[PDB]
Amino acid sequence: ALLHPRLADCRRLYLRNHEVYMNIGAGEQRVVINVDLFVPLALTTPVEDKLREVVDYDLMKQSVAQCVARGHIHLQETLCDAIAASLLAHDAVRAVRVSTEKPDAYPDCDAVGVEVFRIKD
Amino acid sequence: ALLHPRLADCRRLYLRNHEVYMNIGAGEQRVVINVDLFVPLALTTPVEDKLREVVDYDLMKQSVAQCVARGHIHLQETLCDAIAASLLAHDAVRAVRVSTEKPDAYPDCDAVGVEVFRIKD
Amino acid sequence: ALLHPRLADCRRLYLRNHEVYMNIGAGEQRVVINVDLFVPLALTTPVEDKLREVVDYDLMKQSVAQCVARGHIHLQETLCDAIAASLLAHDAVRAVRVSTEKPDAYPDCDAVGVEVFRIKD
Amino acid sequence: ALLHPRLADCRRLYLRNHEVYMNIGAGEQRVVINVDLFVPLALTTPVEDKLREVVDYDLMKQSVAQCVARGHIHLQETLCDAIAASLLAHDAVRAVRVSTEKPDAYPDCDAVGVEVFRIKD
Ligand SMILES: Nc1nc2[nH]cnc2c(=O)[nH]1
Ligand SMILES: Nc1nc2[nH]cnc2c(=O)[nH]1
Ligand SMILES: Nc1nc2[nH]cnc2c(=O)[nH]1
Ligand SMILES: Nc1nc2[nH]cnc2c(=O)[nH]1
Repeated sequence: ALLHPRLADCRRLYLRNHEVYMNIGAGEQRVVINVDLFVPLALTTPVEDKLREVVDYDLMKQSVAQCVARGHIHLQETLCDAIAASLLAHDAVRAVRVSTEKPDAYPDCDAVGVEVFRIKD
Repeated sequence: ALLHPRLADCRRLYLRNHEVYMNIGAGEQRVVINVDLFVPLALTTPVEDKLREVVDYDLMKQSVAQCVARGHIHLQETLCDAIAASLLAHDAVRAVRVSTEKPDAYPDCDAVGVEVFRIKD
Repeated sequence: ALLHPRLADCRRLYLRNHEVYMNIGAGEQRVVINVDLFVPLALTTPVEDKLREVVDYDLMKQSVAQCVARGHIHLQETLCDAIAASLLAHDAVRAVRVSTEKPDAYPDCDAVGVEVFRIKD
Repeated sequence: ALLHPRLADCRRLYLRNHEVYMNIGAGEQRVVINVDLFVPLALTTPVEDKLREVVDYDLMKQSVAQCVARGHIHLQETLCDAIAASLLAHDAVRAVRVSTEKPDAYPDCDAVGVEVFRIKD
């Protein structure tokens, strides 16, 4: 992904397998979320080892929490697209990849999920 | 994959590690199947959180079941290619990736498998 | 990988985590090998579900066995390169990816390994 | 990655899940590090099975140890960028991918991390 020409000047921040329990469905279900945020090196290269010099990666879990807390989600696309739109709404974000999946959708499958990858023009 | 130019306007629906037991071989054997379906955002962006607004991802498991139920499969290519052809036969599908594998083909390997990735022109 | 332009008309045959025990080192050690073979669809699309219609994927494990059986291997590159050269030496092979790794090289790492990816011109 | 045009003439050396314990934070924490080093085939193709013919892959763990041993690291970017700069500082290295992650950053996530991928011009 960091080989893509629009992303070659970026670092990747990533959140792996963030689980939440929520009401979702077209009791609560487990949903597993993965996020990749692409932020420019020129905006996120610390030279004083200070948090203010980078994009705080706590924004990924915060954005998922905000989206899940809105309630009333039926489709995985609704949640996935909302997390991606939230995370794109930041000046220092160039691109985002978000997947959601339901490990318990089917007894004979590990998961079924939805993924988007959005890059700013 | 969603960086590929023909897929940049798509979301990815995915089915991870769908296991089936079937007669296959050039008793039943376990076969593990993975599917990625690429569907255009323009056709699958819900604005009312309704299932009719998207491509129902149950189509992946349904298509595998239909193919496995035909019986008389000897080669992994026969099954893999049939699942891919079935899933391409939908107006809102742009591309599909399908892999099949046999975890028990060899005692000293985790799996041997076959994968195809087909994109509509 | 099947999005690469030279590989778009290929299927991928794969062998996941083939373990062998052998003398290797610059008692026996465990080495884990992964192989991807890219073969043209035009040469490997069965229409009669017969093995003669495809490239038999047993060739991957056979080639690893032949290379390991030669003995006297010190470097991972020597083994990896030999497996790749063996598997390229077939008319219906367009490309091969081979990795070798040593899970026990270091107590505080899962593995250290070497990978090559060779495509015929 | 070995399909990328600048890397097509390279092999990949890789270190998977190197764990360290260190003080890091914007007691010690566990940090998991992954490294991919791209080195030209023309510089690393052994024909006599001798270590002097290749880039010794012990350099990856050595460089991580040197960086961790400097102490006083607050941000993951500081560590990740330092490992990448160290490993690029070798004539036979064409590119490097380095990720760091903290498995224990959040109770409901497997990890949060940072990755860079640097290629020499
Ligand atoms: N695409 C899609 N299909 C479904 N089928 C059942 N639930 C869903 C969902 O959330 N999204
Ligand atoms: N390519 C291929 N080789 C095999 N060798 C044994 N079974 C098979 C199969 O299903 N496909
Ligand atoms: N590149 C490389 N470095 C090593 N250092 C120790 N063993 C090896 C090996 O097999 N290959
Ligand atoms: N990007 C980034 N955000 C953080 N938030 C808390 N620690 C860190 C860190 O090391 N890097």
